[PDB]
Amino acid sequence: SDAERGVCACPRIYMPVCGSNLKTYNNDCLLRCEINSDLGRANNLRKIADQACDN
Amino acid sequence: SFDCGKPQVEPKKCPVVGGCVAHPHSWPWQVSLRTRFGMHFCGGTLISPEWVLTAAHCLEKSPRPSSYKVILGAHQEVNLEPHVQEIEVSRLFLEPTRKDIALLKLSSPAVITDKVIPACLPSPNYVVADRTECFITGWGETQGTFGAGLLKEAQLPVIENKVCNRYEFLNGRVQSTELCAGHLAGGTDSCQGDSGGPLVCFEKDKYILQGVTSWGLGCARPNKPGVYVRVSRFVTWIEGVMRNN
Ligand code: NA
Ligand code: NA
Ligand code: NA
Repeated sequence: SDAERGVCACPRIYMPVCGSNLKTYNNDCLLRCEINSDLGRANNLRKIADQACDN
Repeated sequence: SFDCGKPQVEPKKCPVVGGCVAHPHSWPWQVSLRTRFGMHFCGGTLISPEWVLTAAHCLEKSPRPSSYKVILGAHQEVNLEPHVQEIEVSRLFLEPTRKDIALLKLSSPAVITDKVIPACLPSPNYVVADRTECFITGWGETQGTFGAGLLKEAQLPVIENKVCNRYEFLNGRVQSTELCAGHLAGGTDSCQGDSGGPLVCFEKDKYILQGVTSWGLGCARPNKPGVYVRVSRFVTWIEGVMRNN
């Protein structure tokens, strides 16, 4: 339920990454959490790059 | 000349997401941890002229000290002030039982000043009491709030692990070597980019480093307090790395 609802424990580090929705996530863990959630899988969300989108 | 835990600029002490912008240099032990490329990704706490305390996951990208730059005495994140120090890491020391805490050796011992002072360390296995108001500081994510780009502070009550581990809160994840802190209604919390920074609690005279910013479920959500490494469960290891080095 928590994984599906996008509730995950993540370090509070700033190491931004870029999702296929063109949104910057503040670290890989946060993106990994949305990817595996219902709403992320809903949108076929994936990681596109290992830096902030556009930076 | 100076002593730990005693800011020469009186903190603001607000009633980082939420909180406020700190009075410049009222948290003189706050460090900004940057890569060689020189951009802020983690906080840290100065323990002594040469040593820094931070979170282990701040280091899990490169095992090499040359890849790290500790910024002392700063208030602005990008346009560093002219007095600010920029010292390069010489050694890294990971906590041996895979806990989220680590030590950094400074190549040139930073010079103590009215704006660069270390924090005091708790006594071993001290347990911060439930509802104790402490402060967390850093440059991390702000979510909808103000002060992005400047050092922020937030005053937050400790929640005893017993309550924090209840199902409606963090559901058994926290355990003994960590502490919780935050408001039940949410809205005030550390966040991404604050990792490895200090959680300090005032004790009579001075501030004591009691937590290292570590993890959480999101940031500032209701019923989801932040989780910090319990510094008192590790002081016997910190001193030895300074002592035996
Ligand atoms: Na500072
Ligand atoms: Na920020
Ligand atoms: Na606690």
